[PDB]
Amino acid sequence: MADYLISGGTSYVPDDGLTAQQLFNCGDGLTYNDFLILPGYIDFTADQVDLTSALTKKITLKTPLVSSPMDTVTEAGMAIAMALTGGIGFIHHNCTPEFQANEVRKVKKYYPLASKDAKKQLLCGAAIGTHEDDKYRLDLLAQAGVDVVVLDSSQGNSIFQINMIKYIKDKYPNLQVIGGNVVTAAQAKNLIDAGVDALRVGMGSGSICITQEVLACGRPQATAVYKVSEYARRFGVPVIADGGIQNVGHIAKALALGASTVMMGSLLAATTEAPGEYFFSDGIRLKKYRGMGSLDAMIKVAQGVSGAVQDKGSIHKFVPYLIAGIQHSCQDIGAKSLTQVRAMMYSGELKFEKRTSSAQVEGGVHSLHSYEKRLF
Amino acid sequence: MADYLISGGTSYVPDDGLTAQQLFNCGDGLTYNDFLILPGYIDFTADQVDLTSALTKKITLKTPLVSSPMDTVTEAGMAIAMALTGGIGFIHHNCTPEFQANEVRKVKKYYPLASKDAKKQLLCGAAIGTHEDDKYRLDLLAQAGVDVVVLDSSQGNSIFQINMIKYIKDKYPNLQVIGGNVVTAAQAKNLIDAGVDALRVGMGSGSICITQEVLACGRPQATAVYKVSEYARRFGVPVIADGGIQNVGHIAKALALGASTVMMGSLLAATTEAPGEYFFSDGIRLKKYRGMGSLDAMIKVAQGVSGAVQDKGSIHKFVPYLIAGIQHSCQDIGAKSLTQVRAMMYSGELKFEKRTSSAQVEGGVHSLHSYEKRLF
Amino acid sequence: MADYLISGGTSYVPDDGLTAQQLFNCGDGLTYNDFLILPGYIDFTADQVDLTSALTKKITLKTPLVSSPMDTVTEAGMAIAMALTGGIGFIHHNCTPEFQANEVRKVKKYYPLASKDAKKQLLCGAAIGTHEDDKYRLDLLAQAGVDVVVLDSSQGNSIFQINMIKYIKDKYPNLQVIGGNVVTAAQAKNLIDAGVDALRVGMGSGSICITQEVLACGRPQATAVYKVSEYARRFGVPVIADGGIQNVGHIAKALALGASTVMMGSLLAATTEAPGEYFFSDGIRLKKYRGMGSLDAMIKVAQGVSGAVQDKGSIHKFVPYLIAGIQHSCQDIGAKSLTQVRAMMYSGELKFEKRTSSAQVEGGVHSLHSYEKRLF
Amino acid sequence: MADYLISGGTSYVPDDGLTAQQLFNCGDGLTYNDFLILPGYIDFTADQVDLTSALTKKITLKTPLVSSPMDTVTEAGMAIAMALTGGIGFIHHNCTPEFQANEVRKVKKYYPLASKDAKKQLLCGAAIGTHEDDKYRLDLLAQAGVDVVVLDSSQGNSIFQINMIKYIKDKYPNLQVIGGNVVTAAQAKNLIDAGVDALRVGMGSGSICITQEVLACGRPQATAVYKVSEYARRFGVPVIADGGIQNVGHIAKALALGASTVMMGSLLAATTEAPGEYFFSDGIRLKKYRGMGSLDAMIKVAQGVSGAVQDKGSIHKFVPYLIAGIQHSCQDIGAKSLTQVRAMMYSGELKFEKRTSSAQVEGGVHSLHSYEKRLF
Amino acid sequence: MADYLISGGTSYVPDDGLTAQQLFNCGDGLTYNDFLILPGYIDFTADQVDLTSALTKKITLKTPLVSSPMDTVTEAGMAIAMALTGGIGFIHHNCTPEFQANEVRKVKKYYPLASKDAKKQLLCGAAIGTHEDDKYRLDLLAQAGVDVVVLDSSQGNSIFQINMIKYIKDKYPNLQVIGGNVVTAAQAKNLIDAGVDALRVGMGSGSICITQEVLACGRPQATAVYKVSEYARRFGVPVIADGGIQNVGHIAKALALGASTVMMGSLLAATTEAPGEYFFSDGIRLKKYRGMGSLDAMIKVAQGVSGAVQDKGSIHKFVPYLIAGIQHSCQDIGAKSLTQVRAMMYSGELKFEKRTSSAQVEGGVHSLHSYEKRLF
Ligand SMILES: O=c1[nH]cnc2c1ncn2[C@@H]1O[C@H](COP(=O)(O)O)[C@@H](O)[C@H]1O
Ligand SMILES: O=c1[nH]cnc2c1ncn2[C@@H]1O[C@H](COP(=O)(O)O)[C@@H](O)[C@H]1O
Ligand SMILES: O=c1[nH]cnc2c1ncn2[C@@H]1O[C@H](COP(=O)(O)O)[C@@H](O)[C@H]1O
Ligand SMILES: O=c1[nH]cnc2c1ncn2[C@@H]1O[C@H](COP(=O)(O)O)[C@@H](O)[C@H]1O
Ligand SMILES: O=c1[nH]cnc2c1ncn2[C@@H]1O[C@H](COP(=O)(O)O)[C@@H](O)[C@H]1O
Repeated sequence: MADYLISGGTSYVPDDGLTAQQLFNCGDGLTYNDFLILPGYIDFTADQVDLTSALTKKITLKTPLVSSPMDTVTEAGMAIAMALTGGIGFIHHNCTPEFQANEVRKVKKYYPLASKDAKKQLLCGAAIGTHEDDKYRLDLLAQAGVDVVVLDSSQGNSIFQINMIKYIKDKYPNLQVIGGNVVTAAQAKNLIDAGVDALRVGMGSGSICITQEVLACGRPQATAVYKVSEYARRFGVPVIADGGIQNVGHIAKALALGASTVMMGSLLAATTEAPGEYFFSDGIRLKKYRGMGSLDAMIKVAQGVSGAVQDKGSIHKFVPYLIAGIQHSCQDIGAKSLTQVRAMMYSGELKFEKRTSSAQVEGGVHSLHSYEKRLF
Repeated sequence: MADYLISGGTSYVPDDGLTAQQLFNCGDGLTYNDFLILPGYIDFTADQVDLTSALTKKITLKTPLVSSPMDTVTEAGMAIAMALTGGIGFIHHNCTPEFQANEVRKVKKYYPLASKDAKKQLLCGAAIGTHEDDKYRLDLLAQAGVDVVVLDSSQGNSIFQINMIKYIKDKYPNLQVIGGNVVTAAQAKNLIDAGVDALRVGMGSGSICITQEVLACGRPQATAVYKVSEYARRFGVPVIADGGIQNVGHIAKALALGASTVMMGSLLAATTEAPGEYFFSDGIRLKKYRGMGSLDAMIKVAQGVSGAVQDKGSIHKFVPYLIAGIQHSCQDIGAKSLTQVRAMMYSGELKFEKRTSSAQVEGGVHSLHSYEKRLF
Repeated sequence: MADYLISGGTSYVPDDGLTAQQLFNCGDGLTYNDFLILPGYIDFTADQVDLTSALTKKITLKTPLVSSPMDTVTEAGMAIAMALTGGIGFIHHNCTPEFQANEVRKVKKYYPLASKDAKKQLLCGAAIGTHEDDKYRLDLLAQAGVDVVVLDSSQGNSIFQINMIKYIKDKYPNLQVIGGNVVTAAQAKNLIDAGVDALRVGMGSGSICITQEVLACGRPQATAVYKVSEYARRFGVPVIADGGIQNVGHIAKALALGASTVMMGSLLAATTEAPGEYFFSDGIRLKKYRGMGSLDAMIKVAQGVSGAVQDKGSIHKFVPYLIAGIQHSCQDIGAKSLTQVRAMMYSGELKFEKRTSSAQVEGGVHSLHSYEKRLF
Repeated sequence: MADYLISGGTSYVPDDGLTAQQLFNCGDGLTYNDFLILPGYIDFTADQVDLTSALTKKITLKTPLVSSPMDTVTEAGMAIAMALTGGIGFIHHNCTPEFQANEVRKVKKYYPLASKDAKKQLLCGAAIGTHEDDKYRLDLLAQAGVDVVVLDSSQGNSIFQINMIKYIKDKYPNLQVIGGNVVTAAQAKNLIDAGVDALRVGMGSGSICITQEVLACGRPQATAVYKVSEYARRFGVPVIADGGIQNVGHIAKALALGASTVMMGSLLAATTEAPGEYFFSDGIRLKKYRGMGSLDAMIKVAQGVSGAVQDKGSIHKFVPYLIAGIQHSCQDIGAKSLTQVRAMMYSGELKFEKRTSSAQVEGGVHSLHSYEKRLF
Repeated sequence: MADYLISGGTSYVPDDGLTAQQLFNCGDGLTYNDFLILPGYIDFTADQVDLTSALTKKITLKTPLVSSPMDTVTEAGMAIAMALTGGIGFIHHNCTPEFQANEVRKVKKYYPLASKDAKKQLLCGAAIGTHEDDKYRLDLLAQAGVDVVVLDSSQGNSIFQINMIKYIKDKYPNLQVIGGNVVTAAQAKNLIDAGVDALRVGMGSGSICITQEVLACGRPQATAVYKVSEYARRFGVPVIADGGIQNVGHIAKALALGASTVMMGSLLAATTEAPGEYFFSDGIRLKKYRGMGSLDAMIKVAQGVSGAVQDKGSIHKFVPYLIAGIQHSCQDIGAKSLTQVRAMMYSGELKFEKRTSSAQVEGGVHSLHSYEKRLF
């Protein structure tokens, strides 16, 4: 009868809010702090939220948390410790190729959901450049048995990177490539048609990044993630959001805008497994953290600063906190998996809301004298 | 003749400003500080402004000021002292059920407009969770004679809370329930159809709240109050605005956007009747005030911080100041009652105006070296 | 309790449609056939709809139907017969002043609601031009005892008509003037500030009018009526909609857009009381009907054509049909009086809807071979 | 005091309507029948409206009415009779060059405002093509003493016409050229920079024109006149509106949109001075009138039809009717000259209003059985 | 076949972002920090980016970096040192005319791309006012052999500056003039029609400028550069962006919005070649830098402040850093020259994106305790 025959059994669900297509096609460029996700319906607890995410077209991870190929973020210690907690690590290329191959064979010769391949060894990634001298680095890393390579450049739509991708896709046919950095859909077109397996989205949004203030180029991070994800889902290519991630909420928004995995350099810096040693400044324990374009890491123009960030403990205590935060955020969204989050987003069911500056002020902590924030 | 026959006796009234439907349907999310109310016509003094507001569908209060169920806001002292000044108090559930039932029978076994029931006892409320173990807490509070229960959760549209509401509405048919927290109209649909008697509007806008910065979810408070109030007036269900209230102007804007009562945790914290004891920090007398999701009040994710706020004296001196502020704001609006304020708002007679950031700068205090603000 | 305290007793009333301010401020120029009125609530029968309308600032009629000062519409027969049925008649000036004064004293020396003055004589109007020779015509009509004069010109915002209005308002202080024709608000400003008592709205919308196709000037009739009525209600000045009226629905739309009375030349032509004699053409009984600017009624440029329209019987059988049609249209609107219609329109309660061309096709008669329409 | 010191003496003038910049920048393409001019203030009679208009940058006419270079519109009879009534005539080029030079010396060897040069001879124009064989025609017309040449082509932005303009502007330095046809501003840029003295606006809007229905190109006439006039006033170049003119109102709208003179082929066809002879069809006296692109006037593609139009008498009786119509339309606009009309239009003082289809129906003649229209 | 015949060989290029016409015609006024440039395709290294830019209509520079005529920015040391690195220097007029002529002959009597004239001497510029006493200064500078003069005023659209330009363009026919300051297109019209050779864009955007906070006039800098450049390219007149430049990214955005050269006062102040001497304040080596309207540099109203800025070393080490930054920014844009940057911008190929305030926060450095930024 008429309880089913009118609308086909689906309930009313009063329309309130904006979809992702109605929000990011206004022409205005939004970052992570400029919007928020409207909540929905819960019929499940937070611990049964599946976090299975695809790194590349054939590599599948158990947590959507990858780590950045920087000289003060990841080496083989972080490549082990991110893999054991579900993610993957990318070992930087600010070193000799023998050293980087040593780090890749150090992680490869090494926990319930530990992201391991068919030979029961830990997954690893490594960064290479697009210069002709890096083909020897690629050969020496592929002899070490690297599973995925990322082509590290701040501007990914070059002829050099397209020729390097077409070199890898026939010299090493079982090796996965990650192209980047891209922020528009035309760059995603030029790299997907070259045969890339994943994209790396974000230019000018890093915490150690002065590309927008020296080279005047890039775009805001949330709009970048949405515009490259909406193009890259046409061909079945995952993207990787790097830059702009400051907390768990930015990770949840990046995963809800279409990014399959999230790359973190500063939120994972000054951890126990990050390379370097601790020191003190104004009575605060903190580890050094510099960008790859900074002149302390290289006429040379600097695209990075050389700073420091406070200690965050160990990473087997920090990554499960990020896991539980993403699970509680997917509970408040109302979806049992990240695939369901993105499926609700592209179908128009998952809705958003733009946020002004004084509504960003109330979104944090206000109206207090002094607070003692303990995340975990 | 033509002085009456043209427009039916109603005057010209030049159209200037935006109605609430024209302001909160622009897609952009506004908070309390992003707009202001345009004034009207006065033919009445401020002392004859009636402040009668409905808490639930059958509980009627004399002042639109309810107090928050937090462990550093309300216990039976605040539940007495908010009831005697016209409002009501909600006793927190961060304790054993025998302790909470003791506080409810302490306020129940206890001034011209003192909000009292048919047995001339003081009105009281109590918070319960939605877990199965809280049915025993509900039974032990209903034996103490609680008049209204609020189902305390940061996300109110769950199957657990709907089953708890359908459990209360047939086991205790004369007990009023308050569902929350809701921010959209679909959640108000799922809770009103479950049989709720009032709603509790606001997610991510508290002063001790980091839900938007960890779980990436919620919406700005003023848009939330308007969108849930405009849906909940279709069924005769009052809503309760909590979060974001910093002063008397936010209370007046929340009551003008459709909220029947306003819930305050931080503006009533560090009062004399609030639980805890005073201490000093940098020569400032202040009382501790933490959120319910903070790890000092509970892998566990934290949705709250643990801070402190300065002393505000007693509450029989502070709530009449809020009463006089709401009355003077309803005088400048031009309405003799809050029902007339909301009736002017939904009819399009009461008009609003959006406010930029530098017009928020001029709205406060500027152009001075140092000022000594004394509210009361 | 909460059934009254939320919205002040006023019901929900789901918002659907456009107000008159939202419809006629789109920039596009609408006529009578380009929109329609959305219906409302009925708690009254059609026979108790009061049709009291103000002609000028001191003349009050019982029906909102005045008749046009044309040489084939009104003489003293129509000035009697429109007055006896509630309206008023305006006697044309296409004659010698002694003849027009004879017609005014013929109607003045002449039924339940018969529109009569303090001396129990029938109300009458007369048209004069703005030339200096028409002051003698004005004196000879005011000796006959005319109650209201209309200053007949297709363009009312001239220095000649303003000087004539300032001549009448001090030589004849108890004589009501009607200025016109006006279509914009600036012309209404220049004539109301001159001291006019009513306006006459419409330029280029008559059925015998080629002003828009020769002099390229005017505006559509419904937008003209709304824009002059919304300005003229600021000063308590009624307006008169002439031109474009083809049926009862155009009269109802003109009265709902702010016009106090409606002037009809072609819908009242070829009546029994209209001057002239009948003849036949293709076996159809029809009376001649020409405009005042036509060269058969006057290098001279023609602003009118000289046509003919079919017989409509007597006018004591035709005006009560218009009365019953306006009453049934005010019943479907939901207002017991025209003052209530305009009060609902300016308050935003009475709503409109724009209508496309194929929705104008379905609004009439379609899908039939041949029909026999009998209005009365 | 404050009657002058507030607004500088200028009155209020309530803003109502759209300017020409707000009307023709909506993206939608409007013709003459899609809009109308809003009236203003009169302090002058119609007979003192000055109609002085500039044909080219140095030729000044007394009436803004030029006549079209077509083989059934103008020869030396029309070139005499349009010049004597204030305008100018353009003699067609559908003939041998000796014949066209004979017609130019026939008009040159020939009344209060008769448009005559320094030698007291009548002004004349002649059309030439852009082919290389037409340089001999240009030489044979300049020996006859032609005052202005129009370069007749349906598409004026060619390299052929630009080379012909640069040929005339140095071989004949005192000869005025008129380029066309142009409809966009880029074509006006390419022809004004070539050194043209006037433009000829309109492509696809003639009554005998099927360019839009065969070659799919052009634009609506009113938008074309506005967009080329607003560009050509930057350099002091008049434009000439041809095509789409059906009555006096289209001439008044074309002069109010920025055109200095108006070119008419069909409204001046079947006059006594037009070439050809009369005949009868269905008892109607009418003269043949074909376009220049029609195959009866020439694989050849046809851009014209070969029709006929009814007799309009003599042209010394018809052009003063157009003069009086333009003067009465400039009276209802409120400007004493065409320069004042265009100055009010570009300043935003003269306002317009868009017109729907059913408001085009009421703008003509409706609601009649049959009418006898006599224009003059 | 169909790989070429569909779209003419040009690739798909998915449309994403806003053009400069779609960004700066929204009505809202944008500065340099309110937008950013979307990147494109690279097929070239950064060192082969040509930086040839036109100062005036006949002076051509090798780097788009000119220096400001201020008393603490440029004298003959800076006029030498900016010319040797490719740019040009403008010597201030806050001195006697003999002193300024001495500085011009000091630079004129003085490295691979060194911007030198036909006599192999260094290019130089000098500022003059618009007063009548400055004609003697102009004569004494033209005897020294100045190549270009800038008419220094904060408001360039005066009768004084137009008469001075018409004085220079006939007394000194081979001398190039630069008019300014202009921000709108009407001022560019009044100065280009006076015969100016270059424009100087910017009013109220200097770092030492309080014109917008005292005289309430000007416009934001990026919108000013775009609106004057889009008008001045119609006549082949370069413009000069001064004010608002803080880093290399502002120079790249100014060159991408249509400015041919960029003028810098504060970014070149406290260099070794800037006039003045160093001192210390709070242990920081810094040189004094005041505006020309400041009362320390002159009832007189002040349009400037008198501050100081930190040391930047030498300018043969600083200008090649700006060169390499502009080259890397033109690499990320995807154009091999500044002419190609502006050609991609006006064709709609080069696209932009608006940037919010919290996306300006992420564009710089965030999420760090303290950083050590080393640009070069
Ligand atoms: O030196 C640099 N200049 C510009 N971007 C960088 C640099 N170093 C790292 N990045 C990017 O910034 C990301 C990490 O930044 P985060 O947001 O602070 O974690 C990395 O994934 C890179 O994509
Ligand atoms: O720990 C928490 N996490 C998130 N929201 C909270 C928490 N504790 C209290 N709240 C909410 O914040 C309100 C009071 O916040 P206030 O605006 O600072 O008064 C309460 O009514 C609750 O709805
Ligand atoms: O000759 C004319 N030219 C232009 N308008 C006219 C003329 N004669 C009458 N009118 C107007 O047209 C109205 C009647 O036209 P109707 O709409 O056909 O009834 C009169 O009230 C006048 O305002
Ligand atoms: O054969 C033709 N094909 C297309 N346009 C024509 C042709 N002949 C004349 N025209 C144009 O149409 C105008 C006259 O058309 P009218 O509007 O009917 O007067 C002339 O001024 C020409 O610009
Ligand atoms: O005193 C002043 N008042 C207003 N503008 C000034 C003044 N002095 C210099 N300027 C302008 O500011 C520019 C340099 O400012 P900067 O952006 O701080 O480099 C110069 O090119 C001038 O156009």
